[PDB]
Amino acid sequence: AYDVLIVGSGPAGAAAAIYSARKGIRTGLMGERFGGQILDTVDIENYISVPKTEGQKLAGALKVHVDEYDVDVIDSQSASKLIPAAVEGGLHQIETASGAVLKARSIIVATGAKWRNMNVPGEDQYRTKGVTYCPHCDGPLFKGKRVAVIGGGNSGVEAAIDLAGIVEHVTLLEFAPEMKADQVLQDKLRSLKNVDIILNAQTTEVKGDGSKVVGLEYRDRVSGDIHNIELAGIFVQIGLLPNTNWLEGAVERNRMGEIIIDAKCETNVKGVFAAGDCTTVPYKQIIIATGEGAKASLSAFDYLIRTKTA
Ligand SMILES: Cc1cc2nc3c(=O)[nH]c(=O)nc-3n(C[C@H](O)[C@H](O)[C@H](O)COP(=O)(O)OP(=O)(O)OC[C@H]3O[C@@H](n4cnc5c(N)ncnc54)[C@H](O)[C@@H]3O)c2cc1C
Repeated sequence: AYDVLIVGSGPAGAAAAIYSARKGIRTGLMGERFGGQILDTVDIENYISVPKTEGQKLAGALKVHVDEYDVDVIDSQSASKLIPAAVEGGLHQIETASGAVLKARSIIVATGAKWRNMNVPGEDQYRTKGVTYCPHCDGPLFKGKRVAVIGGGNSGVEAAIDLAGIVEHVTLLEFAPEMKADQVLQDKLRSLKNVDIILNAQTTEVKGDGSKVVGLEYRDRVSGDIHNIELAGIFVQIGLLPNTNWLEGAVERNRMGEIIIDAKCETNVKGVFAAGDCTTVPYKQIIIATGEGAKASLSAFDYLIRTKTA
């Protein structure tokens, strides 16, 4: 029985583990792959105080930092169910897909999320070489270049507006006959001179020169006609899917599947906290996730000292 069991080992979970183990408590960190989303990216220029680093290096540094403390790091395990303590102060349980069950006085869920993919040939090949899922992260890299934003929800429309102020031209492709973003965002986007919006648009292929992106092919869903666009960057903003369906019925979630948390990262279940992209935190970034993990760790500690075991 851990004093705290952190589920997910991306930036948020790692931060939580460091904060928890620093208090000398029995700390477990169970995740599918240490490092989380940062493992698939290269250049990171917004991890505050570090002008430039990369995913591999950063995940490595996160592991070293976690290993400076007494943390039981469990890797390649997926939480499949949360069994809330039946009685106040009782142990919470995390079951795994592999068939194990772990017990803990407090839980910190930090399972992150998955950005939906275009699922087209060329997408994988060009990830980090023009295909990007983060406007906040890579916007600064496209000055003077043409780019596309895939997705017409708030995230995509905001991203297109954001990029339009930095890049040469932006083309937003919306799968549906209409964008779902708030009207104010739609009006703002449509008012920009260096932006063109394509509705009923389904991307079909990412084209590159063997090294980086050079274009995008898509299909018009109404006519079925195929079209091409020249560009250097493709920002995929279809949607974010929090890794939280396994918690269905155990902890409240908002309409987007994000775990509902208050400022202290507390869920509706006492002793169960959550941090990072899997929560209702409004923005999804490494530095934001790390700060949240620290908060959740501190709240879990406060919970432990305020509640009597069993
Ligand atoms: C390609 C890419 C590039 C990015 N570049 C930047 C950047 O430059 N700067 C920036 O600030 N942000 C960037 N981000 C976003 C940033 O990586 C995330 O906001 C950050 O990693 C979120 O941290 P997290 O811990 O909340 O979750 P995540 O990193 O997602 O990690 C959650 C971890 O939990 C695991 N997990 C999931 N389900 C379970 C389960 N049931 N049981 C156990 N473990 C589970 C996940 O597989 C993962 O390893 C990028 C994201 C992507 C996808």
